Amino acid sequence: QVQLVESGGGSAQPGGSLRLSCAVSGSVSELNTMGWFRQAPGKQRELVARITATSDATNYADSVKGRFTISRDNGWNTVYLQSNSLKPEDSAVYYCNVEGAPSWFSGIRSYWGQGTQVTVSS
Amino acid sequence: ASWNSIPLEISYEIVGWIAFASWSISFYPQLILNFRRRSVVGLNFDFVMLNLTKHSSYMIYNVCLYFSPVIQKQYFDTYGDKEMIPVAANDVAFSIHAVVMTAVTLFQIFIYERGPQKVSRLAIGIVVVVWGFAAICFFIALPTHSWLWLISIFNSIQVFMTCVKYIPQASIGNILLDFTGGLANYLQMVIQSIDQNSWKNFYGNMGKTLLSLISIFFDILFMFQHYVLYP
Amino acid sequence: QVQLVESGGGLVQAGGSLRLSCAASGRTITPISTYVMGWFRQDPGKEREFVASISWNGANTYYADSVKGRFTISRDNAKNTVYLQMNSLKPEDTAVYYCAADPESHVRLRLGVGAYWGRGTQVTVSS
Repeated sequence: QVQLVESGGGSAQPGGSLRLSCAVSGSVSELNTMGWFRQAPGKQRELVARITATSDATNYADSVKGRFTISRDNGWNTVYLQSNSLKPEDSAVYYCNVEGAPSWFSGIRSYWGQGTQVTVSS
Repeated sequence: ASWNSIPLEISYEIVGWIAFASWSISFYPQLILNFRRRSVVGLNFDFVMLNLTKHSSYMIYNVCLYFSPVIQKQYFDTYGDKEMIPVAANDVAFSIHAVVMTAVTLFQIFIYERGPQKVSRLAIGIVVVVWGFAAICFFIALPTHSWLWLISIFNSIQVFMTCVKYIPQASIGNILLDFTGGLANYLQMVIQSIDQNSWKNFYGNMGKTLLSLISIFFDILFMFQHYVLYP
Repeated sequence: QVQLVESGGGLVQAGGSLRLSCAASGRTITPISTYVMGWFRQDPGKEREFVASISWNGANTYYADSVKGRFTISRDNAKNTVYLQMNSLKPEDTAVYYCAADPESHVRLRLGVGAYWGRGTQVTVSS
């Protein structure tokens, strides 16, 4: 199984910056992706950033491109989200996500933690 | 037994080396990417172990039946002395190459960055049980020198490991390459049977018969799913 | 190891007939009746050249373009013998005729890279 624990967040002013942290615990047969999703109140999930584990490619949502940066430590134990130039629309619960397969027989599984609140307001 | 027709013998050699190439070329893209990355993150560790079991088992059957006059005589004593050995040079070449490639992958898994990857209990359990059974069969066969019986167990083990590869699996270039090698290895056996006027090679090498058909049927099923059934 | 022993060589007039035989024997993992059998010939400083070949089933015969239609190959699997009936002989046909055999490949025997060879039988065609 995989356990993901989110850190960072709270409040920020428009134009400010916050760094998110996700501690990765456990093991799979194959790591597929590591990323961050977010949900604004009463809305749906929105993928913010993702690193493809087979290639190291980083992908971002268009609304956060150039402001947000996903990163990790050498051993794939922690994943970060550097939230810069914060906007009121960035307010949401942020969830760290990991996709990987427990075994060859069970396909890829999606794991996410309980999330951290990020609220941006003047 | 020797070839009767010159064109059928050449056809059998061309389809065999096509089967060798379409199934051996697919080992290099991952191996090159891993060395450049200095990591195995993204590779399924269960699949690497299951494939080492499969490729070593098939390699035992192919190398032994291809090169041992002793095991070849046992084959003749069972299916007929006028029978042609159902293992081609391309089968031997495919097997040795697939073991070396898988062994390089394992060495890369050992030296390179693994991340949070680890072989599952279910995969270790399948491998331990399969290798234990193969060791039971080696000791049963050793006093009576039952080498044809032993390598036929090894060939059935690759058929088991071939089912394990496709059944859970149930982009196009790799499917097309896999399907080509399955059809080319099947057609190779057909050409032999047509020329020799005997289907016994399908029974004497039931491992290749099933390896080819399991591949064809499943690749047809995947092509049917990705293009006809859903998208 | 398989021994191939030719017979029938000798002097013949141009336009005549000569029949060569080759007896195959030796300790083998596969029966010699399942071998490809054939004939090759050689002129002093020249490379050995294909003449005729016959599959173990007896249905596939192959000939060199120069002997096609005059030389007939046949075999007897109860005797392990291969024959070359040479009719319409020409002075150019004067050569040592070698029996050849292969336990598995008709391609290799036709290409001249067959496993077994006889010692040769000199065939002489007068005018």
